[PDB]
Amino acid sequence: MAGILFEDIFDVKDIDPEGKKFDRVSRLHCESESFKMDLILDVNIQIYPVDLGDKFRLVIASRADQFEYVMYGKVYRIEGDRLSAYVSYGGLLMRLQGDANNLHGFEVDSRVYLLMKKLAF
Amino acid sequence: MRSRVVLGEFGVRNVHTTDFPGNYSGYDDAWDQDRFEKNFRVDVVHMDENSLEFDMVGIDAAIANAFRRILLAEVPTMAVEKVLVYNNTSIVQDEILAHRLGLIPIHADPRLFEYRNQGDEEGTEIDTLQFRLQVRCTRNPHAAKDSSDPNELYVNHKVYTRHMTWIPLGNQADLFPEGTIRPVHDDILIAQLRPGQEIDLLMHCVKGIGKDHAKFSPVATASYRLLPDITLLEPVEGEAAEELSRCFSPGVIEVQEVQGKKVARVANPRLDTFSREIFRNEKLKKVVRLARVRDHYIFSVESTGVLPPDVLVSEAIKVLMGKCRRFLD
Amino acid sequence: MIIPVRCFTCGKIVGNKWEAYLGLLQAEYTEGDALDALGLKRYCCRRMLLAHVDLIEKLLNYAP
Amino acid sequence: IKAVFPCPSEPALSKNELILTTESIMKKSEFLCCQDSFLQEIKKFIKGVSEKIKKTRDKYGINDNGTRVLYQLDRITPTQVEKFLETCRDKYMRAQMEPGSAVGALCAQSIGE
Amino acid sequence: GERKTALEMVQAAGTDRHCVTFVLHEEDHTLGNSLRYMIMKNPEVEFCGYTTTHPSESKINLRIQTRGTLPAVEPFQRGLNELMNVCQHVLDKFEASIKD
Amino acid sequence: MGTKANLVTPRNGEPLIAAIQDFLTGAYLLTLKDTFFDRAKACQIIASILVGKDEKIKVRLPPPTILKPVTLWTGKQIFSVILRPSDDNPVRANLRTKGLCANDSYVTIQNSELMSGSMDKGTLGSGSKNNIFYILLRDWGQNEAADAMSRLARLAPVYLSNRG
Repeated sequence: MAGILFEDIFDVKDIDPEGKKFDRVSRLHCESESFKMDLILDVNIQIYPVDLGDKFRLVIASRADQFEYVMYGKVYRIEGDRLSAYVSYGGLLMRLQGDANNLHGFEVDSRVYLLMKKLAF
Repeated sequence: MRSRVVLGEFGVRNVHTTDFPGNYSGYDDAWDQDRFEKNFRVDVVHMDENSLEFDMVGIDAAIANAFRRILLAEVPTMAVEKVLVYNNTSIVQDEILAHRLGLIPIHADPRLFEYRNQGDEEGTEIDTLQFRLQVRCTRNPHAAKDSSDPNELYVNHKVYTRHMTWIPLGNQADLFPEGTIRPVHDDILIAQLRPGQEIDLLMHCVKGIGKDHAKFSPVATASYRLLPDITLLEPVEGEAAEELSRCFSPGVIEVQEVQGKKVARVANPRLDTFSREIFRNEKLKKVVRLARVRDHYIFSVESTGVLPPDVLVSEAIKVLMGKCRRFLD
Repeated sequence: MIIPVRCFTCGKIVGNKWEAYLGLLQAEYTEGDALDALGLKRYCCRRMLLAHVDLIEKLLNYAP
Repeated sequence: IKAVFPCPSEPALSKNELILTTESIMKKSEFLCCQDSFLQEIKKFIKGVSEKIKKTRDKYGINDNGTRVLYQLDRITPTQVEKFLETCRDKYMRAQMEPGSAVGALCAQSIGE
Repeated sequence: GERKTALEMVQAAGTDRHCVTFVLHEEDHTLGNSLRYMIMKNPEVEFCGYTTTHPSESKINLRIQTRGTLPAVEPFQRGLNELMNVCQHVLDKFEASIKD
Repeated sequence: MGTKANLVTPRNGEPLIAAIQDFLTGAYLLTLKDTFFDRAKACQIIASILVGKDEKIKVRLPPPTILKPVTLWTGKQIFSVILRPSDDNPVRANLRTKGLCANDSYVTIQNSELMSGSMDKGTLGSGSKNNIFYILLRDWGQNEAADAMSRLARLAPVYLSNRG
């Protein structure tokens, strides 16, 4: 189910858990330790212990399948001013922001049609 | 997680019974007996005359509430549905007295009668336990101690449910009426009477179901708890025992030692009707965690004299059988 | 006017329990403890006795 | 027209000129306007100016932002703008009172209550 | 004997047995949600769907909607028979505990 | 004056029909980023689009929008649910501030899903230009506004009775 083509490693910057009463709804800010790219995840926080977690080897797709979130709906795709998306999950946004060095995966109905990932690592 | 409810200071989490096959990636029980008749069991608590209590272990919320809702008003019992009128001289009348009597629990088993279709008196053959109520009040004639209590100048100044003499329809005369036909209570204040008044009635004790008009409920306590399982984390051993024995209900947490500081952990985590002060010590609430568990839907049924509570709970659990296999052909 | 035989929101039978308080208000417990020696361990029946007005007596004072 | 996506198109020719060609088919497609009228010519040129400024904004975006997902393709297609102008004509010609129209009492109570 | 109760409603059935709304007549939440429970507990159903649509609680239009292949009578009866077995085994373990 | 009188007034240009009350807060609470649901909570779905007269088509079961150790249904596309006569929409600008600021504004509905946001009287009630009317009265026509209001009227306020 993986026309992905992300293959990342990650760490994290800052929680903001005073936002949502589910602490398991909290704004991840993780910037790519593949190149630099940042990702505003909204993980159902359980076992992320560093200032916002652990390895986030996100493989953002279309392996023991620890890899969790998918919505199958509708997107928004600005150009940024830094081409940028907004990968919503009907309530769990994820603003991928970067360059064209990353591979494909996009459509403006399909950049919600996306897998995600956690540790297997 | 998976049947551990949680009682945060603000709202209750973990409450939907979220274990259905394909709503959890652990494993969910394509559910029946072998996994269910091994985990199931029904303890018993105190058994007694009109109050019963027990702790089913292994149901989930739907069948348990099905019991509750069936015990309340989806089980039939014997109670008046009509009142014939003869010389109702008394004070306030004709719809309260009618309904007062409508609310008196008669004590005939509701498994030796049938429903009532449109018959002779609307029907007079099997169902009509017919009760005669002939109460007369007058002046106690030897009261030289003039100007005294009503209890001493009158005669049956009130109308208790001990004047409800039974009338025989030749049907019943030999099976029930040896003494197991009177109303449960021989003391209910139905209507006070002052000299010169009488009452005379006829009391058509139809069958009925609680949905009709809830005066057919046999039960009073059909509503219950889950079961609390209040934890502790690296306890507050010492004098804090005073706090974590006045926060929780008076028997819940022991207070054992001082040298072995030992804020004495859980003693009876089922006696606590959740006052929940413990979130307002502001230095303890981050030690205790409150958890009513989803297995033991502790029941406590009490009747209204019509039937022993065992008969009522058995009747309810069998009326669910009737409903379930009345749509299964 | 008279005592509700049932606690409007509980189910428990009540009318059996008014000629005990008028005999347990003269053993002179506190009302809150005349209504613990007879069974009422909830809101409901505590309302249904503490709150009720026995107009029965005063009305019947001149009934005819 | 964002929400109904006619996928086939892409930025190759700097569609600003293609947007002007669609403005031309626009200029033709509501000069068949006319009926009970005086409700479309008065705003037809301001319509044209509005799509012209849309094309100018698209030009700025396709120049600077693209200076590869084709910058989201910067969706705009001939099909979308044709549907856009058809919807514009539909609502402009639908909101037409007289014929009709019973305008009086509506204004009376509008100023009243 | 369910002639005037189980008024099934496959009319524009996308899958052959799709919009299978057993309009259970003379019914409440009591059986309704218990059935709903047992039905929903089979890995071939997607709706247990129980929702009393009327103001008056008599017609619980349980709109079971299986995964397309099966009918919906098959789950319906699996669930009803499973609730039979469950409640009868509950009574068996229960009334043999009154001897405590 | 039965289908065009109700929702659109010439005196103000603002809808009269609107979630009067708790529909507003019930639907809001649905939309709240917290609420995570169950496939077992397809129950409350079914007073809306698997429901009373004139709505019993199927519903496409919005996909399992988590596949963790714990699969779960977010609270939004449980609101954004109907599966007869598919449509398209758009919105923005709810009653909150600007910048991703714990977002309760610029809801940004796309074609009948619910991307971001959380409703309000100005995004689910008698607002002006963002509604379930001026996005579902104009495009797409009548007869699809008087039948998303009903799926709300039976979807949301029979959620509160499970939350309080």
